[PDB]
Amino acid sequence: SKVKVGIIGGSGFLFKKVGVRQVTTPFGKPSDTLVEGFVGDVACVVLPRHGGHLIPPSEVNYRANVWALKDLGCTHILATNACGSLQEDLVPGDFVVLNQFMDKTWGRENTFYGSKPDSLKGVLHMPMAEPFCERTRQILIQAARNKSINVYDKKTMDKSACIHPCVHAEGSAVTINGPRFSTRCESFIHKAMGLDIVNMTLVPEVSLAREAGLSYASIAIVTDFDCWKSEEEHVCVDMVLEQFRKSVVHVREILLEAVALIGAEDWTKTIEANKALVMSSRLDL
Amino acid sequence: KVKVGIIGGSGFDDPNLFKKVGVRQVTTPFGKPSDTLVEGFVGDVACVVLPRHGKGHLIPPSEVNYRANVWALKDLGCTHILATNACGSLQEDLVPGDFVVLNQFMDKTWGRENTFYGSKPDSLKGVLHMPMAEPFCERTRQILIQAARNKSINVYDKKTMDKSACIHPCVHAEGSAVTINGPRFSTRCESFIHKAMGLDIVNMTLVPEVSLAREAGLSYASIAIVTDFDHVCVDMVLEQFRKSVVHVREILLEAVALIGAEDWTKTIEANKALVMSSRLDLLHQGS
Amino acid sequence: KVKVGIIGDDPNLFKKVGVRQVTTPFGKPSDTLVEGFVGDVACVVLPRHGKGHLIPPSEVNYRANVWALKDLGCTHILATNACGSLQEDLVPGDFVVLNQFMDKTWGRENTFYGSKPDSLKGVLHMPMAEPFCERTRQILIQAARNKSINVYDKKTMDKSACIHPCVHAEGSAVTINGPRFSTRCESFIHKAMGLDIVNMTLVPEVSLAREAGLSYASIAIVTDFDCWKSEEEHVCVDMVLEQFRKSVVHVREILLEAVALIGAEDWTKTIEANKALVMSSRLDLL
Ligand SMILES: Nc1ncnc2[nH]cnc12
Ligand SMILES: Nc1ncnc2[nH]cnc12
Repeated sequence: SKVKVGIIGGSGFLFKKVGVRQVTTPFGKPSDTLVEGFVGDVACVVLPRHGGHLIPPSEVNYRANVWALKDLGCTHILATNACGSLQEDLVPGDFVVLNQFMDKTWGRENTFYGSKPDSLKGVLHMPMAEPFCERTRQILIQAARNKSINVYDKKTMDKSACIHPCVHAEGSAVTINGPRFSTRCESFIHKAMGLDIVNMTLVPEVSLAREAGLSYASIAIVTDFDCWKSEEEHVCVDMVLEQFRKSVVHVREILLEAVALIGAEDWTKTIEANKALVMSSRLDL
Repeated sequence: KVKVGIIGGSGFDDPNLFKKVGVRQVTTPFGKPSDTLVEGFVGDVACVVLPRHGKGHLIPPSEVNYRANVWALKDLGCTHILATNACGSLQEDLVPGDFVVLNQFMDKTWGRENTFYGSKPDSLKGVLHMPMAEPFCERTRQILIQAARNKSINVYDKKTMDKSACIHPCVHAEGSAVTINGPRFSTRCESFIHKAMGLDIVNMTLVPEVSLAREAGLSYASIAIVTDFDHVCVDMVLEQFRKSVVHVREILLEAVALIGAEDWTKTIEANKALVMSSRLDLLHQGS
Repeated sequence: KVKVGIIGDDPNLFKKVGVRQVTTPFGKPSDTLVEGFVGDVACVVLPRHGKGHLIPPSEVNYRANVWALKDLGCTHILATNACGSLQEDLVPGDFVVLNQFMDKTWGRENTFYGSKPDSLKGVLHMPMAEPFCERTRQILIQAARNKSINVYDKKTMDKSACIHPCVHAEGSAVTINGPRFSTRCESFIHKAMGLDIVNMTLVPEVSLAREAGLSYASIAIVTDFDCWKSEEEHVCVDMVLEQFRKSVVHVREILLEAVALIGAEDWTKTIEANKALVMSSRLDLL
C-alpha cells in the first residue's frame, strides 16, 4: 500500500536530499547515483537519465535505471522527454501527456527476461496496447490544471481552445534511435502515419517499467517542430536546449504537484494488478 | 529421397507427431539448436521435429537460434521445412481459429543473426543476396493448402472467392505477416499502422527462419494459427487454440504424406541453384 | 583548395599516383585507396566492398571509410550506389542524384561519437533535414548536362518529357540492411510511402560524412525495378550486375566532370559552415 515515486529527468534535468545511493543491478550500473528524499510526506527518488549528459539515448542503461528504482521501492515512475512536434497544434513550449507510441529503436536492452545468463529466467510477453498507467496519466493532467497551466483535450474541446502554452491530454510518439535527427522524408512519413511527436528516450523505458510492475507516465516537452516546416524551424541541439530551459520551470511544478496528487490516493489494487499482469504474462508459466 | 523437417512453434513445444525412432543432440557451426532433434517416420517418409522455443518454452523469439535450427536440419538431410507460427489478426476476415498459409511478409525484426554468409571468419565465405519477392517454396505452400482440404478444413482464397466463402474456421490460401521483435506485444498505435499498411497478421518468429531456409537450399512453408492476444474469454481462447493445434497437427501429418508421394529432384536442384546464383562474389568473378 | 574522395579511374582522365593503406580510430577501411589527380584537383578513390567484393553492406566499415578520407584531407565525397526503382519513371540505366532518404538499417556503427571506448568521447546530434550538400548535388547534375546526359526534373517537367537514360534531379531512397532483397509486400509498402528507390549502402555513409565536416553527394545507379512489377523483372544479383556493367561508364564520366567542376569554384564559406555545423551539434560541449 506504500507509495514511492521515482522521477526520471531528461534534458533540462527537486527536494532536499535524505540519502545519495550508489547502487548496482544485475543489469549493470544506472546512469548516475539515485537521490532519495521526500516531497511533502511522499517518498521520492530522482534519477537523471543521461547522468553531465555524456551518455547518448541509444547507450542509456534503461534496464538498470528502472530496476534500480524498483529495488529502492518505487511504485510509480514519472518521466520527462524532450521531443519535436509533427503536428500544427503542438508548438514549442507545449507539453504532451503521451498515451501511445511507435518504436523505431534498435540495439537497446528492452526486456528483463530471457534465456541468456544476463537476464531473468522466463519468457515474458506483456500486453502494450495502452502502454501507460492511465491513472498516473490523469494525475499529470490534473496537476497541470492545479498549477493554472492550460490543458487542451482534443476529444472534448474545440480547436479554438488550444491556447498556448498548453498541456496536450493525449498524443503518440515515434521513438527513433538517435543520435541524428530525422530527415524531412522521415518526418513526412511519421506525420503521414498520424504520429504527434518524435523523441529518442521513451522506449524501452516505458516497456521496462510495466515489466517491473510499476505505474509509468511520461510528460513530453515540445522544443521544436522537427523538420517538416520551414528551414528556420528545423531542429538543432541549440534549439532543443533553448526551449528545454524555458519549459523546465513549468514541468517541475507539474511533477511536484503530481507527486502530491499520487500520495493523496490509495493504490493498493492498482499495484496488485501491476504485479499480477507480469505474472500472468509469463509464457513459460 | 525426401526428408521433412518440422519446426514447431507455440502449441508444439513437445509435439509427439510420430513414434520416436531416435534423437539427435547436435550442435552446428552457428551454435546450438533450440533442443534435441527427434527422428521418425510418417508412413515411409523420414521426418525430424524440433521445438522452436525448446521443450519448456524457455527461449523467447528474439533469442531463438534460427541459424542453428535451420542448419541442424540441413545437416540431417532434410529437403523441406514445415513450420508453425501463432499469430494475432490485423484484419476483419482473419478471426481466431483461422489458419494462414503465408505467402508474404514485412520485416520489422532486428538484432537477430539472419544470414549464414559474410566477411567475418565464423561466417560462410562469400556474399549472398537472395531474391525474396515470393519468399516461400510455392510448391510446398500448395501442399499445406491441399492437406487442409484433405482434412475437411475450409479453404478461403480471396482472389477467386467472394467474401461469403470466408466460412470460419478456414485456411486463408494467401496472406502477409508483419514480423515484430517482441517480446512485448504491439501498441494500438503500432497495430493501427500495420493494419493501414495492409498486413494480415502479426507474429514474432517467421523471420529470419524463412530467409535462412532459402539460404540453406531448403523448401520452406509456414502454417500460421490465428489466436487472440486479447466478460471472461481467456478460457474460450485457450480451448480454441487447443482445437487449432489439433487441426494443424492433422495438416502437418497429411502434408508429410503428400510431399512423400511426389518427386522433388528438380525442385531440390532449383533450390540449390538459386543459392549459387545469389553469390555476389562468385558472379563478379564470372565476368 | 579542395580534394575529392570517390566512394564506390580510367587512364586518360584519372592520373593514378599511387595506392595507399591507412588506419583509422575505427578500424581498417574496406580496401587500399587510389590517390591521383583530375587535372589539378587531388582525388582519392575507395571501393566500398573491398577486394573480391567480399564485404556485404551491413558489414562495411563506413566509419573507417569516411574518416580515412577525412584524414587524407578530402573536402568532398562523391558516392555511387546501385539501387532498385520503386517508380515507373525511374528505369534501369537511369541515375538519381538523391536529396532525401528513409533509414531502415540497424546494427551498423552510424556515429563517430558516444560513451563507449570504441568511439570518440562526446555526443553529436546532427541535423539531417536535408542530409546532402546541395551545392555538390547541383554539380553532379550540371556534370551530367556537360556530358550530354538528359536531366529529368519532375517538379519542372512532365512524364511525357522523360528521356532515358536520364539523371533524375531529385529523389528519396529507402536504405534496407540487407543482405537479402525485399519481398513484394515490402516493395509495395515502400512504394506506397512515396519512396523512389531502394538500396543498401547510402546509410550511414551520408550521415558520417556530415559528422566529419565533409560535403557529400550521391548519384545512384538504377539497375532494376525491385520486385513490384512482373516476374521477369524481379531483382536478382545477375540482373543488378548486368545493368551495372552497362551504366558504369556513364557514371564514371559524370564523376570525373564533377571533380573538375568542384575544383573550379571556391568552397571556403561552405567548408567553414560544414565544420561549424559539427561543433554546434556537440551536446557534451554545450
Ligand atoms: N525533432 C526531434 N527528434 C528527436 N528528438 C528530439 N528531441 C527534441 N526534438 C527532437
Ligand atoms: N532492388 C534493390 N534493393 C536493394 N539494393 C539494391 N541494389 C540494387 N538493386 C537493389
